[PDB]
Amino acid sequence: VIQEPAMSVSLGGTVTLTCAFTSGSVTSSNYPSWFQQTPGQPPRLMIYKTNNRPTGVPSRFSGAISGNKAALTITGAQANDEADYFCNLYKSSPIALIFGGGTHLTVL
Amino acid sequence: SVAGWILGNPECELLISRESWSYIVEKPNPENGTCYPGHFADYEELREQLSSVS
Amino acid sequence: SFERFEIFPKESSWPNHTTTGVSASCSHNGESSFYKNLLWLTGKNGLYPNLSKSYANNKEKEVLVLWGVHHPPNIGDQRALYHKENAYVSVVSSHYSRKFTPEIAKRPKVRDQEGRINYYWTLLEPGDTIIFEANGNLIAPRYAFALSRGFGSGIINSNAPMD
Amino acid sequence: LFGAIAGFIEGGWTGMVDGWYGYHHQNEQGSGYAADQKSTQNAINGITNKVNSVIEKMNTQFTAVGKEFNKLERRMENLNKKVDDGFIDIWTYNAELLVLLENERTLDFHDSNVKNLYEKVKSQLKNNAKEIGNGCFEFYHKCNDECMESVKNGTYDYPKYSEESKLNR
Amino acid sequence: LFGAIAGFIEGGWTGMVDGWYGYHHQNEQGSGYAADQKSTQNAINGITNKVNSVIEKMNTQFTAVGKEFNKLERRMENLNKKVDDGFIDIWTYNAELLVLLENERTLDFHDSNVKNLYEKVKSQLKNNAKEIGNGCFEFYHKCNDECMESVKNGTYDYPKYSEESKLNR
Amino acid sequence: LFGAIAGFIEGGWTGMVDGWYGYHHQNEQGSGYAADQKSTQNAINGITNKVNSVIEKMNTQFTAVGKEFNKLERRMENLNKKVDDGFIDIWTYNAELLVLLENERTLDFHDSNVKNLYEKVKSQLKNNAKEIGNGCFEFYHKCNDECMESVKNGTYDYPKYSEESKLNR
Amino acid sequence: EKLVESGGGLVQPGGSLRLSCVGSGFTFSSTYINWVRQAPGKGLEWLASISTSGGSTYYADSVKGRFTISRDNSQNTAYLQMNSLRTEDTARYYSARGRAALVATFFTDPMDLWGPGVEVVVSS
Amino acid sequence: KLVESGGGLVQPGGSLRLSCVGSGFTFSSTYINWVRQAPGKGLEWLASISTSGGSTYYADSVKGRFTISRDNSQNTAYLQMNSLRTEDTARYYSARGRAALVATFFTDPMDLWGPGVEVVVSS
Amino acid sequence: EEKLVESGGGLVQPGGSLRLSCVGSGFTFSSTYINWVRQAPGKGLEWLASISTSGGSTYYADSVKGRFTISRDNSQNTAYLQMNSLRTEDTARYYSARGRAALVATFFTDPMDLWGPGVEVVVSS
Repeated sequence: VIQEPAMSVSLGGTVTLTCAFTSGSVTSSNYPSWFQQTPGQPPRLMIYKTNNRPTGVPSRFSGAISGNKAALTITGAQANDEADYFCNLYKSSPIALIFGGGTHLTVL
Repeated sequence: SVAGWILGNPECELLISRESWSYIVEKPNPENGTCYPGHFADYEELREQLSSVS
Repeated sequence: SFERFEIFPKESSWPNHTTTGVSASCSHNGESSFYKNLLWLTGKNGLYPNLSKSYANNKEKEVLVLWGVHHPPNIGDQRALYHKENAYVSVVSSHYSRKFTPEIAKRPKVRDQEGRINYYWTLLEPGDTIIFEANGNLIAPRYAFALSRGFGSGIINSNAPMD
Repeated sequence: LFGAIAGFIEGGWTGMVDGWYGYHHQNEQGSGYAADQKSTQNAINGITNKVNSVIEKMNTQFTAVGKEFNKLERRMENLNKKVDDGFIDIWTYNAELLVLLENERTLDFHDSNVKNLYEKVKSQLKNNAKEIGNGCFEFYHKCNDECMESVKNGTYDYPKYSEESKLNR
Repeated sequence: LFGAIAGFIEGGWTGMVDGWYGYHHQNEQGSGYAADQKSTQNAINGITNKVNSVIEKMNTQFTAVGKEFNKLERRMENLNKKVDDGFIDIWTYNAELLVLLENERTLDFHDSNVKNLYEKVKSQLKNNAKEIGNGCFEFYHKCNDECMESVKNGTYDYPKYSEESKLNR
Repeated sequence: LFGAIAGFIEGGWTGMVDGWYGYHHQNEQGSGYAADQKSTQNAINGITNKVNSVIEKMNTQFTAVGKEFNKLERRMENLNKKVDDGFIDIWTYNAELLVLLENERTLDFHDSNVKNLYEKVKSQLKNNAKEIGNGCFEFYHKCNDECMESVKNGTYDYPKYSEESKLNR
Repeated sequence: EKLVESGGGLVQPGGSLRLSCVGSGFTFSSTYINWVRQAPGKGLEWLASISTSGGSTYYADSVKGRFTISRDNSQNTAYLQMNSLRTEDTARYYSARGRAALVATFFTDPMDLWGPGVEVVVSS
Repeated sequence: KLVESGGGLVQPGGSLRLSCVGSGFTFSSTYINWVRQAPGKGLEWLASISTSGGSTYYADSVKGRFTISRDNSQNTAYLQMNSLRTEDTARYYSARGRAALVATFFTDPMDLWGPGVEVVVSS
Repeated sequence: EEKLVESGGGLVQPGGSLRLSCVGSGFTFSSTYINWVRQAPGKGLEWLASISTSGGSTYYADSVKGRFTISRDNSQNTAYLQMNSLRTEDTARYYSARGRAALVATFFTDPMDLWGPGVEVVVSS
């Protein structure tokens, strides 16, 4: 599972993070879940099942499948959105849950 | 009230005598009951037994 | 709501009766005492005057009034306590009327006592009165309780911790 | 009742760890287990509604069951005992029978869901696939991951693969 | 439960206003909506019987619920309140759950009726008709109003049109 | 509900006196009736469990229903009558509705069993037997008693009679 | 709702260590329990999971054969038994509950409730 | 029974509103139909309304000019007549549909009829 | 204490008639099939007739078809076997057997678990 190492967005802008497999396609059957972590606080669940927002999550966090790759979109990024974002993918052939590398978002 | 009707209250005699009834219609907090103050022994039993008469 | 109030003040009321009735059965610490809500009346100066004491309910709530009638074991105790040998207790109200006559009988010793005291209670509606008339064998009320019933409940018989 | 859970699909799949019902596919690109999210979610919603209907339908007011009577009041002791025993008997019988019957109903619901899924996939693949029993369907045409996802979604293109299937039939 | 009302027949027919279940046909002589009298009448009889069983099975005797007790008799009032509240709770729970389960069973009954009618028409037209999905059959032969009426009634003549269907298939 | 007992099978058999469900075969060696022991035994076990669930779930404690009240205790007698009448009404309604609903469910269960037996036999003999409609299959090959017993048991050998059926199909 | 992790500390290479995870505020016998570690400077790594009754246990290939996951529903605690520890196991170990529905619990339940974590150091 | 009212003499091009009131039966469990009969001609079905009033049907002759409504609280069904012509002079009846307890359909037989209301369109 | 008792047998002339009664106690008689079996003095058993629980279904062997009629009286807990046109070959001991009936189903093939002591019928001049 490959994520972009780091990307940056401006205040009030829109950024789209990406999660993808090394040798396959990301579908809704992989149940992508996104997590936000500020070192060294515990990870916080952001988006699960590609479109579900837990209570307390700001409405600006949205997800979708953008092809063979999972995508998390932040519309109107604020200063508190500067953190590390991880993607959990579910693989069924070995029955495992795989975390992504992690992407550092820099709000400018 | 049932007490006033069954005791024969002077100010509650306009009621037409009836031979039988199925139930009793009564007002909440009736005005004319026992004109002379006192205690009515076994009142609720009397109201229960007088509810329906053949 | 609950309110323990003195229906008959001990000092003010009972000027012709002794209010120091005390029994060894109701023992606090090592000394002999009595109920905290009842008053034992014994004749003063060798005679027991007739008493007629009344209370009016102005608390806008029901008042629980408790009292008792003393039954000496032998005629000697009754004569030595109330002076008469045929005493009478009368308690009257707009919805409660009862007359008590002392019963002189010998009963098995319970708590080192042969005579018994029968305890009675009544509920006074707002704007009601109660009259106590007796010439002996009266355990007069001292503190009454003003209460308002709230729904229905019960008594749990248990020894569990309370938290 | 519908002959699917223990009928022509003999056993369950311990490898599908993400849904009540689903698919097992095998092609050149690989094999794996996947679950039909729509059917599983509908079943979950239905069962949640059933359980909440059974649970939250019981609204009880404040009351005390205990009552005290003296030795000179035995008809009231026995009347209270009769009331309590009758209520306990009614509630026990109703609860037992209710759970017993809705267990059947839930199992039949799952059986119907599996059977309907099987019928849907049969309808999509009219004669481009051969039935082998065991809930499985062998393809007369090469089938890739895109086509498997089309069958799972419900957008299988029958006219696209009709000629190859007819040749291989 | 049978995959017909919300299964392969997605929507109902607003223009078929003479029954619950029925047919829609289209030939050269014209098109129209008709209802199956037998299935609709049986469904009506069954649902009427069910409603009457629910309603008229409640036989109640003459009784008065109200009861008055004085201040010195509260164990009496509390027992009466317990009896009344328990009866109310039992009846509320039973009525609500009965209505829910009976609604489910009625919907399943209608689904089964539609599915059985479709299966009957399928069994009549063995291979003289093509299934398009949506519950609809395309004939391999010319089907005039008499033939449509025979299909509706249950007196379809397979051997009469077998040769023409084979030629056109 | 499944269209088997009164659907494509119009009536039952009086000559099959050994079970609830079964087969009737006709070949050169003769004809006769038989019963499917597996399905009949499963149905018997299920119905016995249902009847015992209805019966044994009612556990009653020792009680006396009669009470005596003097003429000055009338509210008492009215409360006792209310309790008894309410319990009788609840039990009558529950018993009647319960019997009606299980009477529906048992017949539905038998329908499902017969339809599942038909579907199992249908799956085994694929294009090796045509469907004559009312519950029978016409073999395209010579079927001896051993082959019939294989069909009933569940171990039919389609490849063995595939070619002979193809030549006659 | 709270998950608190215990255990951990300095362990010699090749030793053993048991990590606890006590949950409060929710029914512990109605959700999956997951173990995730984060190395000092690297990303998260899923390690193991356990079913509600403990019947089903899943492990990653990195720690298969060395780690054993257990559960004690009566005591509201879940355990991670670490064996044959190497210096590459030095990480902060979190415990994550799966958002489970009332009627069904699955291995793919989202990890919504986490814990503060415990630091495990494997060094000589 | 059913009783209709609200007719009389109306100039051509005028407006009229008929009203039928049902008693002795539940008015919300049956269909309501309106027919008219010319002095020397036969019956002519005009409009029908469902039990809840959601479904409404008309004949081609009066479609676009007549509107049929319901008021179940007042146990009354209405027939509003717009752009009346001389050809609309007839006796207007109200007919209820025999409905089953479990199902009501547009093809329910018309078993109950009102006395009728005479409508005259003339100058 | 389940048991069956047979009665009504004896010595009859050829061409005569005889009626046998099978009374059962200890079990519900209206819930089991009732069968009749005879055994000749020195030969094997021979199934004769059977009757359903309600008496609606009746079965007979080929040898006694048309001459033997089996009835049932559930109120009196008895089952009957009327034999007519008796012959010398009918000299045998007649048993009554009931079928082991399940709570939910009764069938003609229910095993004959409870038998009676039997009665003796002799046909001679």
